[PDB]
Amino acid sequence: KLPPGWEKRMSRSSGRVYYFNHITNASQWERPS
Repeated sequence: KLPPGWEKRMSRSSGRVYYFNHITNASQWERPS
């Protein structure tokens, strides 16, 4: 379970997974917590 606001996404450029927070609009490569 991700913390509130976070989504797991996929990069259309590299095929890598990343994480996006739609509350803060932050994105990062590493899984949050």
